Amino acid sequence: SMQEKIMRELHVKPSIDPKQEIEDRVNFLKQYVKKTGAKGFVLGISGGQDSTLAGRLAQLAVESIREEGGDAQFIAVRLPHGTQQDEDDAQLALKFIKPDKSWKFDIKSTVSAFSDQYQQETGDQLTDFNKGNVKARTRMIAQYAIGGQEGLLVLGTDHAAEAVTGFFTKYGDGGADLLPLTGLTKRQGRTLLKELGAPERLYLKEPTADLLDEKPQQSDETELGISYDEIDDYLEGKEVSAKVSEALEKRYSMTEHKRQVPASMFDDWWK
Amino acid sequence: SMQEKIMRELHVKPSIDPKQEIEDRVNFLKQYVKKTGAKGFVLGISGGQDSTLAGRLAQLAVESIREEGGDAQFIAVRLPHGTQQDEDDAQLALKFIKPDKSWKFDIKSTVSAFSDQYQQETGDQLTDFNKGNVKARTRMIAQYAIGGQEGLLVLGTDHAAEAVTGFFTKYGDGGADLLPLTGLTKRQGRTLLKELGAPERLYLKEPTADLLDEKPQQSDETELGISYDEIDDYLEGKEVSAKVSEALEKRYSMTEHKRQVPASMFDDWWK
Ligand SMILES: [Mg+2]
Ligand SMILES: [Mg+2]
Ligand SMILES: [Mg+2]
Ligand SMILES: [Mg+2]
Repeated sequence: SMQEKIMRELHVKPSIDPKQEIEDRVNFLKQYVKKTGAKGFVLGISGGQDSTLAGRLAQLAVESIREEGGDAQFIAVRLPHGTQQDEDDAQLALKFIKPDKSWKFDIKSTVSAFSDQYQQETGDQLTDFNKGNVKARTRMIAQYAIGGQEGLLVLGTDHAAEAVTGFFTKYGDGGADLLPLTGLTKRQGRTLLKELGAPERLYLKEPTADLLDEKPQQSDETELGISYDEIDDYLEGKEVSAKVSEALEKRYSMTEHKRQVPASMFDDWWK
Repeated sequence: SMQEKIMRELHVKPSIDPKQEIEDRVNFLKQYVKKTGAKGFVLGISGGQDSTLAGRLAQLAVESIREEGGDAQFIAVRLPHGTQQDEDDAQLALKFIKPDKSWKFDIKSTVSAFSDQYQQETGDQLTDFNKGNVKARTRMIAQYAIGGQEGLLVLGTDHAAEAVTGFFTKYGDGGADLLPLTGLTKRQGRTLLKELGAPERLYLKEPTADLLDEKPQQSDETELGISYDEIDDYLEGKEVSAKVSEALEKRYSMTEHKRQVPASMFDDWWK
């Protein structure tokens, strides 16, 4: 079935061993950064589940590399656009993660300069939806600047429940070097974060991209019209309604371009 | 050989028919539009060879879609960082391409905001090289904002002679939706421009990324330490000197990450 194909493409297991998934994903981070010769990792810490989880895995990987006599560091970076409404949850995430370094880059001045230029050149106001993707891409630029300056790889937080819906900005938070959370459903991520000892406030925090000025902290599920638990059931191979399977198989086909390198006439996936 | 392998991977011919190449690449643009229900394209026009060629192909594609009773448009966009030294060549390119719409977005104020913020937050000035990658990624954001506002796809200008060296910014000019130039060597791109009747200045000038404030209009070959004739000979299957194969095969391996989606533990290419 199409559910099985998608499950397999996205690397989703029906059941997991949380402790061994943590070990395997820490080990992937160590293997990849050692293979490449990079000095460690950078990651934007939003206060949300996925970056809290990826951040803690990164910090565990660099601690293990130093325990072996290697040189590795993790830079966590706060990337508010001006005042972030849930700053307290991001600060809670930093207290849990205990990153080597805690940096901050406020993207508001960059985003405002871009938006103001846009209206100057075109005569058109940049709309809230397009400005939200500007913010996500400006966060990518900030993380790659830190990484370029410091010799680090940029972590991404994509996982199967965001992959299957294409619920990320293309070349924004989709732009990253390596992905420790690939294959995890939303609830499986949550299980890892709880096993790592995070408080409920972090592992049960409502998912949000928080990109819009007109509707700050808008829930992902409001935008999707589908819950993460339904997504997660689909991806783990449980039975879902026809409405759920139909809507997710259409969104998956519609967003394949975000899960492939740019299309050329030699590619067969878009045909 | 690894030469033959890289030729296959990058889709390169030793031998092409220029009229057929143009037909195929225009037909790809039209097919991708028809399949996806897309409304046209946006592309940064630099005054260099590659964006000249991709831009004229895009304009031929949208003219053919409209001749067939469809709806499509092409927005060409100038993306100077303040005063661009070869603005005249970009204007010559626009005059040849004859785009439906020619827009402009000066990226300087955005890049200066970002760079001033970086130094305020970190106490470090961005290297000229890191700031040049900020410029390339800001150009990606500009094209995606125009595309997002207007309902268009973003063209990229990657081709085999840039792909083999990884000579593009990751999620900068590498970040695009579809690629009309895939598989072309540099001299093959020149041959297609000659068939389309381009002004010779645009294919005789030196290739340049022109990203650096301190070394403006730096030639690609100065940065690479290898010429386009050498790259093209390699890619076209011609017997080359061992020094060229050594240099290119090392760059190709080192930059594989730029030609794959972000790495996960379920990928083996990187190990
Ligand atoms: Mg997320
Ligand atoms: Mg979030
Ligand atoms: Mg080029
Ligand atoms: Mg150029």
